[PDB]
Amino acid sequence: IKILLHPSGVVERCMVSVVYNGSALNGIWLKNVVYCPRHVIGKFRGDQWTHMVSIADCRDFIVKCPIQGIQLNVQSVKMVGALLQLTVHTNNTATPDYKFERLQPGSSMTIACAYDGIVRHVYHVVLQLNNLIYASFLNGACGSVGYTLKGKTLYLHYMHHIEFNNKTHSGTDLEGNFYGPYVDEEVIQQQTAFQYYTDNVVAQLYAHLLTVDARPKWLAQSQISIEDFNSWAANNSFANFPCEQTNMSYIMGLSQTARVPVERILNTIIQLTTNRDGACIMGSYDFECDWTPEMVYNQ
Amino acid sequence: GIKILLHPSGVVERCMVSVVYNGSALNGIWLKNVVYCPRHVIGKFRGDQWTHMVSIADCRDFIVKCPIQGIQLNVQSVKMVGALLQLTVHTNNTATPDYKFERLQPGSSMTIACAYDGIVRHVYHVVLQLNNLIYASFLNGACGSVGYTLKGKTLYLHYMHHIEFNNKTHSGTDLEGNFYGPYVDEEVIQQQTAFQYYTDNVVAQLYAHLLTVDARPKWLAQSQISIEDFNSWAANNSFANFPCEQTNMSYIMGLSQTARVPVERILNTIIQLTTYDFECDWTPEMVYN
Ligand SMILES: *C(=N)[C@H](C[C@@H]1CCNC1=O)NC(=O)[C@@H]1[C@@H]2[C@H](CN1C(=O)[C@@H](NS(C)(=O)=O)C(C)(C)C)C2(C)C
Ligand SMILES: *C(=N)[C@H](C[C@@H]1CCNC1=O)NC(=O)[C@@H]1[C@@H]2[C@H](CN1C(=O)[C@@H](NS(C)(=O)=O)C(C)(C)C)C2(C)C
Repeated sequence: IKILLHPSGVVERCMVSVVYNGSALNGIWLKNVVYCPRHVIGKFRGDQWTHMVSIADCRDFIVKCPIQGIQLNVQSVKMVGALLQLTVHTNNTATPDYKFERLQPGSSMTIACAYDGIVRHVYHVVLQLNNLIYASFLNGACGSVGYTLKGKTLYLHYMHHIEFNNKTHSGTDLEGNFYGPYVDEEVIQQQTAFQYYTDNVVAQLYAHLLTVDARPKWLAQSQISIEDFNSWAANNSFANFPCEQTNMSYIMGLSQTARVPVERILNTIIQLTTNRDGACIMGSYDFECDWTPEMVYNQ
Repeated sequence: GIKILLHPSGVVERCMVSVVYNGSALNGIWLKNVVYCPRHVIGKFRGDQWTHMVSIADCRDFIVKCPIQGIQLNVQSVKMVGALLQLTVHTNNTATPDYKFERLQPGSSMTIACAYDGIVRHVYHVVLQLNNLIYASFLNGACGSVGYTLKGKTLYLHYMHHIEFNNKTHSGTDLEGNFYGPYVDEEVIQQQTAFQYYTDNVVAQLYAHLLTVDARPKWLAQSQISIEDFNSWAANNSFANFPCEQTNMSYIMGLSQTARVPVERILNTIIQLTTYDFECDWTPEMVYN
């Protein structure tokens, strides 16, 4: 039915603010380490970072965890990828069992968008095939993390770095490596041509059949084979179906509930490109990659 | 010296099993009570045919043997996960190590344990290319071979082999059942992602050359080029933006010091050299350590 976000409680208790000679962004504080974007110390390019971090004064890092009221102190500074690993005196007692998991495109995460070390908004996002997320950030939002939760463990996937004029956003995983070829420099950077995550677009139409209307007038009458669709997809900015073989279990499940084979869904996608004419599907006027098959099937 | 390093196959060898089904012979790996093998052992199917055709496959037809342990296994249930079959068998594998199913990012290296009839016959090294293919070596009956790495006591499975394409590229899934790239286990010609050089690895191999063979060869560029200037050239010349992996800069900057050649000269050498070639088989982590 709905777009589900993971509860932001564990992340709020670990957020901190990091300020360095005027530049201010967010960090996350797990055990005795604070992870924050490296450009808090300056807007350097290429291979300048190794030297500038090595001469960075640990005393110029003013770090405070506001929801815990305590102000931290940086003992050592280490660059790990495009992130800084500020080792601090105190161990965070709120640190959960966590894991640094890299996202593959087409997966979802909750964004805990923070300012001055406090979470202000949480929203849903899916890593696109251009390795960008379509999010919402203002100045000082860098260091905001994307995360998911399985049982007790906090699965951190993302830390925010860059906004690209088209309201796309880019960052690293928590290991410090970017998604895609983007880097933390204030320049125009070439972008991958947008391509739909077909598995998720299929999940959008199925979610519509399951909660809004089981027989919409735009639902195609005829089927198209997966193979015929994949031939059309290569010329129409749709990824090869299925993008992920594991999504087929969920997609076959949704077809059984909706009593609509995925061949009708794929053919509806082809027809919609020529005649959606403003149809609102699952509450959007777009093709949305926010609905993953797993979230639609499980809920 | 500096060599291409591979991981010992012994841990993989003791879990390899043969899987035969109605005259089709593949390999599989036996972890705990589950044998993981490619699903096309039951037949050549396309699209969404797989789910139904798997559900009608009688497990008595899955003849599974462990040749090194002398065991024959009896499959009890069959589950398709992604493009892989999960055959639950009665016996637990006493040789199951601590293992993890880790997905591989392009540019990384792994060791292939090339197997036939459930026996590892060859071991060799590959690097996942940016087109999401490995350039390996497989014959009929090698599907089920695994690519892996080791850290300590843990076996990190990354790859199970499925397909060979006309231009001697090979594609498969991870151990969770999802393919690398847009390729699928169907006997048709499939479009391939255009090739792109993993620049971090091309830089690692050139440094490896300056560290063992000829320090300062004559085809080294005399002048530096900017990282930023290289990346503008790279976008038009089939090289990935540098750095491919930000964590590789630690290794690469360390290589640049002992080689006493800045990375800006390596990059400008890469540009001048452009006249499977200039390979991406050396990762900076391997050369540096
Ligand atoms: C970190 N807090 C910000 C987040 C930005 C601010 C506006 N919306 C966001 O999401 N990141 C930056 O300020 C980042 C920093 C400097 C320039 N930069 C950008 O994202 C810029 N975009 S770009 C790469 O196209 O020039 C811009 C114009 C400030 C949004 C560096 C890359 C170091
Ligand atoms: C599994 N054991 C094989 C490995 C192959 C055999 C030759 N070298 C290899 O790496 N895989 C297959 O036989 C695989 C199976 C059938 C067709 N197929 C292929 O790899 C074929 N290539 S393709 C997709 O381009 O037609 C070929 C011609 C046999 C090499 C299916 C995809 C189900």
